[PDB]
Amino acid sequence: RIRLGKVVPSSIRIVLDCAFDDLMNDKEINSLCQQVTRCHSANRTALHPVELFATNFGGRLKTRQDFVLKGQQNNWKRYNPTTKSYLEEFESQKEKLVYLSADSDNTITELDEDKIYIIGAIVDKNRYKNLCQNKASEQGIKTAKLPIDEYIKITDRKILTVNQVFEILSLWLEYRDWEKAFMEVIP
Ligand SMILES: Nc1ncnc2c1ncn2[C@@H]1O[C@H](CSCC[C@H](N)C(=O)O)[C@@H](O)[C@H]1O
Repeated sequence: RIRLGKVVPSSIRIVLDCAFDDLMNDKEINSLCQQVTRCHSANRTALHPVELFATNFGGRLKTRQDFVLKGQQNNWKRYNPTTKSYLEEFESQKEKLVYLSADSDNTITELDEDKIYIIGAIVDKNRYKNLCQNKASEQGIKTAKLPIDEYIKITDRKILTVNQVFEILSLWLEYRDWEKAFMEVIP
């Protein structure tokens, strides 16, 4: 892949909600930890890097990260891990939260520079359907699914990994085209 033109940072914040640590087995934590690393990698070489957050960060995920990266995570730029929930962290900007979920009635068509998009930091193979839709609804924040299913058909394999969703959002900032973004992340 070659990226075209000068890097211009984006104002979009992207949150990896890491509040589902207790729902995962150790292999799922390790898989997720590596998915977190890919998000940063995708962000680091993005044409429009976002401010990346990791909320409710701690527990086994944190331990696994330090064990694999041996401190490297501290040197990461546009990276903000915090023990705070995204609700605490963005108390003032609550109306700007959008929780991405495959279970949403809404569909995301365009990313707004003023908005804060949340990705549920969980590997569950979609075993916990509605987990994220339910959490967000009950908090009173908006949800939206990705406008795939003009792209993927049969059937409910429309549920992507954490880094795939991030990689797709990032490329959308680059290409402003959904299908292209899908084509490079999901070939
Ligand atoms: N098609 C899609 N549209 C929007 N967000 C999606 C998506 N597929 C995955 N995601 C995001 O990636 C995360 C990991 S997939 C985990 C699915 C989990 N059962 C849930 O209830 O959300 C999800 O929390 C969701 O934020």
